[PDB]
Amino acid sequence: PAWERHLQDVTLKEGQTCTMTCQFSVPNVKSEWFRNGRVLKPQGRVKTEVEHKVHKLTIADVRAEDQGQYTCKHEDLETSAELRIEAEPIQFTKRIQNIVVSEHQSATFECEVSFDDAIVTWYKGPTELTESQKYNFRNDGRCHYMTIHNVTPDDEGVYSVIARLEPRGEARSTAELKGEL
Repeated sequence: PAWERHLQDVTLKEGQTCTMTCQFSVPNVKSEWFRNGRVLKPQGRVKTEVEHKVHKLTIADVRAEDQGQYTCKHEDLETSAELRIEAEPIQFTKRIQNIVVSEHQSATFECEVSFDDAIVTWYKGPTELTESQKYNFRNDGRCHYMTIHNVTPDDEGVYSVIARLEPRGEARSTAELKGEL
């Protein structure tokens, strides 16, 4: 009975899944996991696992709120390390892109972001777009949408999107619309 590999230190940032690991001298024997000295209960955002000799914790999409000491135990024998994670700028994993659409039709702007509890807001030049029989919005968790109904000569111009949460580098991207003849 001994840890053959201690818990490893992990540097990351918000908006990423984190797995943290160690290894015991005995196959599949379950460990007691802890964080900030508290019992690390597997509950949706937090998970823990055991293998044929390794032991695991996974935080599905880390928050800066999840940083600190993590610990893994087996009766008398324990190991511990730190998770270090900054507030990154909330940014796009796909980014919005330019569109060419014929005037009778619709134009579907689309993007996707780093982190699961994100909010989105849509724009044309300085003006924010409200849902007004012309600009239609949807979310699919990490993914965001703006459908524009009709693409007139006036509907051309710079559009933008804002990805936003708490005040962590609120990222912004643009895309120009074009009318097809």
